[PDB]
Amino acid sequence: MQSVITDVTGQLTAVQADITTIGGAIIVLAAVVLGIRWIKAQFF
Amino acid sequence: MQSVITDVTGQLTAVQADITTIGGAIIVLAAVVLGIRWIKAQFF
Amino acid sequence: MQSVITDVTGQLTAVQADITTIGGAIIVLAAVVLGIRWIKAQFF
Amino acid sequence: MQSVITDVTGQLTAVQADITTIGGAIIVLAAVVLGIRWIKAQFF
Amino acid sequence: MQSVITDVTGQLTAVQADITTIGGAIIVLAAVVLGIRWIKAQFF
Amino acid sequence: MQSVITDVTGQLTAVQADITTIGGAIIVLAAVVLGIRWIKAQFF
Amino acid sequence: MQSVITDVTGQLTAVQADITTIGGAIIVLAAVVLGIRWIKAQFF
Amino acid sequence: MQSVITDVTGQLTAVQADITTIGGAIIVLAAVVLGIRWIKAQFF
Amino acid sequence: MQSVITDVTGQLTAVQADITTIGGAIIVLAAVVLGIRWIKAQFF
Amino acid sequence: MQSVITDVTGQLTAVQADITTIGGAIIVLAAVVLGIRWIKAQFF
Amino acid sequence: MQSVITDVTGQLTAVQADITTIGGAIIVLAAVVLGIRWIKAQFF
Amino acid sequence: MQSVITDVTGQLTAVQADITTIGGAIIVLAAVVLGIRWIKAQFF
Amino acid sequence: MQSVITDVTGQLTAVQADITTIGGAIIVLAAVVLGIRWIKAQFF
Amino acid sequence: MQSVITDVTGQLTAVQADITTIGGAIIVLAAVVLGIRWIKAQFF
Amino acid sequence: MQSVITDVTGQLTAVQADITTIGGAIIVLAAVVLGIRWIKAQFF
Amino acid sequence: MQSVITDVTGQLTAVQADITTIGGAIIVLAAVVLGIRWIKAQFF
Amino acid sequence: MQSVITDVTGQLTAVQADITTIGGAIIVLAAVVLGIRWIKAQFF
Amino acid sequence: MQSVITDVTGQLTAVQADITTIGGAIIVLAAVVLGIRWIKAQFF
Amino acid sequence: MQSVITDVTGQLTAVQADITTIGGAIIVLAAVVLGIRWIKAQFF
Amino acid sequence: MQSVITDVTGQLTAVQADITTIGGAIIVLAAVVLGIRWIKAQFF
Amino acid sequence: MQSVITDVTGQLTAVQADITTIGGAIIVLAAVVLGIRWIKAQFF
Amino acid sequence: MQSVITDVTGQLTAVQADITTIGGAIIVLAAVVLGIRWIKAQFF
Amino acid sequence: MQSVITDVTGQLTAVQADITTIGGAIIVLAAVVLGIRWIKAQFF
Amino acid sequence: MQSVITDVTGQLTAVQADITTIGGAIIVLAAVVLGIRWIKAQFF
Amino acid sequence: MQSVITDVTGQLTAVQADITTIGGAIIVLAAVVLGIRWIKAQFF
Amino acid sequence: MQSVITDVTGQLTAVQADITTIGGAIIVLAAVVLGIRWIKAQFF
Amino acid sequence: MQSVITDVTGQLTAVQADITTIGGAIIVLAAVVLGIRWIKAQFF
Amino acid sequence: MQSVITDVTGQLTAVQADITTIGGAIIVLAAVVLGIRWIKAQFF
Amino acid sequence: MQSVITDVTGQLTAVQADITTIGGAIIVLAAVVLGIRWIKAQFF
Amino acid sequence: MQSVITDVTGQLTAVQADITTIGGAIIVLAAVVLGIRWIKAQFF
Amino acid sequence: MQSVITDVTGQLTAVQADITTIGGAIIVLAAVVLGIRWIKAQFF
Amino acid sequence: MQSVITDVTGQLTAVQADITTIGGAIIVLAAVVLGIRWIKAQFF
Amino acid sequence: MQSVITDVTGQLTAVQADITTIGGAIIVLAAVVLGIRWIKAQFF
Amino acid sequence: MQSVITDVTGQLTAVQADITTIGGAIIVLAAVVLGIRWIKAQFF
Amino acid sequence: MQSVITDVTGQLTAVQADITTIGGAIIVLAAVVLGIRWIKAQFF
Repeated sequence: MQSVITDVTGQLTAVQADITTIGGAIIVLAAVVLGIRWIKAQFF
Repeated sequence: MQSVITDVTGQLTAVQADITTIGGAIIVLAAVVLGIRWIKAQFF
Repeated sequence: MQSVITDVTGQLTAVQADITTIGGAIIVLAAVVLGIRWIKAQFF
Repeated sequence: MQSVITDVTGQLTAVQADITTIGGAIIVLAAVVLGIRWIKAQFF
Repeated sequence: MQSVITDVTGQLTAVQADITTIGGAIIVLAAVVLGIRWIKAQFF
Repeated sequence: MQSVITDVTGQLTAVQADITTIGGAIIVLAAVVLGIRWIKAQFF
Repeated sequence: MQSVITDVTGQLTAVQADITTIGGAIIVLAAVVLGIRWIKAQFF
Repeated sequence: MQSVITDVTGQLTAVQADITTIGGAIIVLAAVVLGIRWIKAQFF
Repeated sequence: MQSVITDVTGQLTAVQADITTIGGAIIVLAAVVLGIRWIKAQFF
Repeated sequence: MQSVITDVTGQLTAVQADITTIGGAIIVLAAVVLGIRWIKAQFF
Repeated sequence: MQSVITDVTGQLTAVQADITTIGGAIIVLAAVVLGIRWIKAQFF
Repeated sequence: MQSVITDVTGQLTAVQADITTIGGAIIVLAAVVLGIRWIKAQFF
Repeated sequence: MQSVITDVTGQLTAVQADITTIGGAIIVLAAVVLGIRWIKAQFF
Repeated sequence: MQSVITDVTGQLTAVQADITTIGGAIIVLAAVVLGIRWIKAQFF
Repeated sequence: MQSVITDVTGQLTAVQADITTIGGAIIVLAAVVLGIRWIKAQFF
Repeated sequence: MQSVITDVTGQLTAVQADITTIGGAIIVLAAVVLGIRWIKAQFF
Repeated sequence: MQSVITDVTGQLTAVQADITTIGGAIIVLAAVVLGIRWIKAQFF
Repeated sequence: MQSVITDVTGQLTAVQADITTIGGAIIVLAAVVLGIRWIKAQFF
Repeated sequence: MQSVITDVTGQLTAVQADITTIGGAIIVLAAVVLGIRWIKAQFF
Repeated sequence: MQSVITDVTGQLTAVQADITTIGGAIIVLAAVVLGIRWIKAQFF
Repeated sequence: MQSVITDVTGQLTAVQADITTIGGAIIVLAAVVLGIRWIKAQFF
Repeated sequence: MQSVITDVTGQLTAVQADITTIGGAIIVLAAVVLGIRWIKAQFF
Repeated sequence: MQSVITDVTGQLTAVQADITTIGGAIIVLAAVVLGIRWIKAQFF
Repeated sequence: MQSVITDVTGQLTAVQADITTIGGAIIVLAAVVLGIRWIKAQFF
Repeated sequence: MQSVITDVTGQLTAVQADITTIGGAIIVLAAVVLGIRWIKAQFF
Repeated sequence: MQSVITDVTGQLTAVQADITTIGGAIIVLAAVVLGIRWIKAQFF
Repeated sequence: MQSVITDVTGQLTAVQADITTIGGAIIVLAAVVLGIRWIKAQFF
Repeated sequence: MQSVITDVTGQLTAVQADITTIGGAIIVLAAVVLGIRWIKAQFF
Repeated sequence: MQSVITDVTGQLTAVQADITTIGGAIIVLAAVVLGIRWIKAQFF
Repeated sequence: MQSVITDVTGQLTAVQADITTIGGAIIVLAAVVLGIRWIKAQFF
Repeated sequence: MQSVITDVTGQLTAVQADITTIGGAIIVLAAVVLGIRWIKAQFF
Repeated sequence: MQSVITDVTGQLTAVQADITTIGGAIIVLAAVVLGIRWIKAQFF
Repeated sequence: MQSVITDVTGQLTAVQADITTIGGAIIVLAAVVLGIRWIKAQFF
Repeated sequence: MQSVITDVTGQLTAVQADITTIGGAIIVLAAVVLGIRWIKAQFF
Repeated sequence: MQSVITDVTGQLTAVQADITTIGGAIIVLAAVVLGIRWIKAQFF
């Protein structure tokens, strides 16, 4: 029934935010991996 | 009888929408898994 | 008698249409299960 | 659920500091590789 | 965790001293390359 | 006599409706067994 | 008689709700199996 | 009866918590697999 | 039951320590790969 | 279990010594590459 | 194992001699480049 | 007589409770078969 | 009679414990299949 | 009966040791795959 | 049974030697790749 | 089995000779690059 | 196989001649750069 | 008479032991089917 | 009678050995599937 | 009977040789994939 | 049967030649990449 | 089959000519870089 | 294909003219650096 | 009479051999289904 | 009777050949799937 | 019967050609991926 | 059938042209990267 | 399809202009590096 | 896109002015090095 | 009588052909299910 | 009767075409999955 | 019936366009990943 | 359906802008890496 | 989403300032390398 | 972050003083080279 659909959706969206919130958090690390590494280069 | 057929159909279609509505919801997550991950790459 | 045969047939065919009409309806769901799922893949 | 997201975040940030703290430490070496090497040049 | 960071640091600093200690040692050679060479000049 | 026949019929038909009315009711359960189960799959 | 039919129905519907109510409950587990598992992936 | 439904539910929810509680526990390992591995990279 | 959850957890945490203890051990090698290699550079 | 951890460690350390012992050996070559090359310079 | 280390060493040293033996050979050329060139100067 | 009917009923109902009481008891096993088995999966 | 019910129950519960006790025992194997396998990965 | 449970357990544990004993044995290979491979790298 | 374990082990160890014996053989090539290549450098 | 090991070795050694035989051949070119180039210098 | 070695050699030598043949050709230019330049000097 | 009952019982119990004794015997095979099969998996 | 039980057992055990003897035989193949396959990897 | 076991074995071993004989054959290809590829590298 | 083995071999060898024949062909390109590139160098 | 080999070769050679034809073309530029640059020198 | 070669050539030549046209232009400057400088000399 | 028993037995055994003789014959097919299928795997 | 057995066998063997003859045919495809695919790799 | 075998074969071979014909077609793309890519390199 | 093969081919070729047409387009960029860069050099 | 090719081209060309437009811009700097530097020389 | 080009240019020009502005500044020093030095000459 | 036997046979054989004729027809579908599916794989 | 056979066939073939017609349609998607994906690669 | 085939096709084609339309969209990102990255290079 | 396509596109484009917006931001750093570095050169 | 873009930018700019601030700092050293060195010249 | 910049600066300045302090020290030597040399002149 519709029950299944609108309700499988209510979650499918709700979980997105979770996924994306976790991705951002990880990226700040990439951003910092380039912090620690652009610097080494500058010397050599 | 026809009773069985047209009526087994009335549902078979009605349930599709449910299935598909749930699929879309999940895909937005895939779309976001590529949000969190294309970004990491950019650093390295 | 023939009564039995031609008349058991009149139904055997009439019920087919019902069976098949119900099968089509279900397949549109399979078709949609591949809608929701080919998409996830594309990300990863 | 949100459980997943805010909690995957609580770590994603917490780990950044670790990454960056390790990068700084390494850079002080680059800074010193230029200590030992600018000096050789001065002679020749 | 912090475990990673403060501990990746404990080394990053500890290794600096090594790098720099090795650089000084090499420079004393540059200093001596200018010993052997300023002298030749003086003749000509 | 005919008494027996037309009258055994008056029931044979009358009872059909009962049988079929009970079958439909049960099928809505099958329809729901596929509600609860197509969903689990989607996760894994 | 009709007795049989309308009354076999009164149950056939009443039991549906039970079946479906049990299915939903189980699905929330699938939904959580994808909670615990999408997360592992993110690391590797 | 309703007996079946509300009672199949009382469990379906109760078991979720179990599933999810087990998932979290496992993820902390993923989180640590990225502890042990981001570090190796930093050297090379 | 809860039995499953709190008990699947008692392990999920207990195994983390194992994973992480093994990661640290490996990293000390990375740390040493940079020992053997920063040195070669210094010559050339 | 702990079995995994303390025992994955017993090796992680044991292998370090191997790695480092091999690095030293190679460096003595760098040290000699600067033997053969500082000399050529002196002429020109 | 130790196997790796003491054995990676047995070579690291053995190859040094090769490197250095080749360097000496080349230097005798530098020594001779200064043979052919100090002489030209003397005229002018 | 009515004797037969109301009295065949007094039992037909009384025995239901027995049947159903036995069914519940068995289901708690199914519920536990999913306890022991969802867990294995989680590893692999 | 009730005899049947309360007594079919006395077993239905008694057997649960058996089922579940056997499930736990098996899971400790899954837990160990992940012991032997997370380790291989770490190398490659 | 309990017979089933305590006795299905007596094995479930007894077999664990077997599984784990086999896992350790395999891991020593992973440990050696990293023996043969870290070495190649060192050259290039 | 123990049969499985001690016997899965008898092989797990026996195969290690094979793996490692093959790794050594390959490394002698790395060792030689550095033979052919350190030499080219010396010219330029 | 041993089959794997002694036989993976029979090749690992056999291929070395090939690698090294190819390296020597290339080096004679380096040796000649210094033939063509030390000469130009002599003029200027 | 030997195939690789003796055949990588057949080229390594064949290409030498090419390299050296090209070097000689260039040197005749150095020889001429000293033709055009020793002459200017003679005037001043 | 009671003759029938207590005596039909004296057997009903006596035969149980037989049934159960035969079941255990068979299960040891299941236990061994998992011996021969968990092992194959480990390879692949 | 007991006849049934002790005698259904005499076989249930006797057949185990057969099952297990066949499992071992098959596993030696798994063991060899990992012979032929770990090797390919080593190249690439 | 034993018939089953010793005879399921007579094959389980006989088939091993087949499996392994096929694996060796394939590996000689890996060995050659490293023939064609180590060579390209040498140029660049 | 042996059928499988000797016949899986008849191919495993037959395909080697193909692989290797293709590798040689590619290498002649590497050999030529060093033709076009050693030359540029000579100018600068 | 041979199909693969002789045919992978038919290309491997055919592509060489392309590679080499492109290299020559580029070298004429090196040859000209030494045209434009030997000249500047002559002045100073 | 030939496509690659004759077409990589069509450019390799076309670009030469560019390189050489730029070299000539620069040389006229060298020619003029000797204009401005031979003159100063004449005084002193 | 005994007539019935010993004579119903004379057959019960005589027919076993038939059953078992037919089972063996079929199994050789299973054995061959694993012939045709282990092979496909090896490719992929 | 024996009739059943020796005659159920006459087929059980006769059908094997069919099964196996069909398996070989399919494998030649696997063998070719590795024809078309090892080749792609070689490029990249 | 033989019917099954020789006829399952008539196809197993017939389909090979199809598989292989499709593989060749794809490889010409790999061959071209190396067309477009070896070229970029040449510049840098 | 042949259907599969000749038709999988009709595409395999048709797609090549696409791949190659895209490669050429990209190379013109490499060709231009050497436009912008050979020029900088000329100054210094 | 062609779709891919002509359209991957429409960009490959369009991006060239971008690359080249950026190169010119940079070269004007080289041209100016020779502005600031030819001048210093003139003094000394 | 054009975006890249016109915008990489907007900078390439903007940076020129910087380069040249810095060159002029330095030259005034050359101009002054000839101030301090033409004067010494005049005495001697 | 024999009447029964030879005549029950005349059919038992006659019907076989029917069964088998229907089986072949179905298999051509399996053969085609592998047509449509081996193809998808080739892409991914 | 034959009725069954030739008529079960008339369908078995008729349905093939359907199966295969559906397979082709799906494959064009695989063909396009490789359209969208070979392209991404080209960039990176 | 044909019903199945022509109708499974009507979709198989209709879905292609969807797949391909999604692929193009993604590629424009690859095209832009090379926008952001060719640029960084130009500096260094 | 079209649903999938036009909607997978609506994102594929929307995400481009994101990718490109992030690339520009990074390039301004390259542009600045050449700020800090062209300057050092000017001294030496 | 835009989320990704404007936010990847907010950093890309923020990090520039860091890069450039570090470059200036280094240049003041170049400026001083010309302090210590123009002076030596003045003597000789 | 700013962290990087202000902190890369804190050093860039701190190191200047070092560079300059070393330059002064060297210049006092130039100053003395003119001490020892103006004197010789005075005689001749």
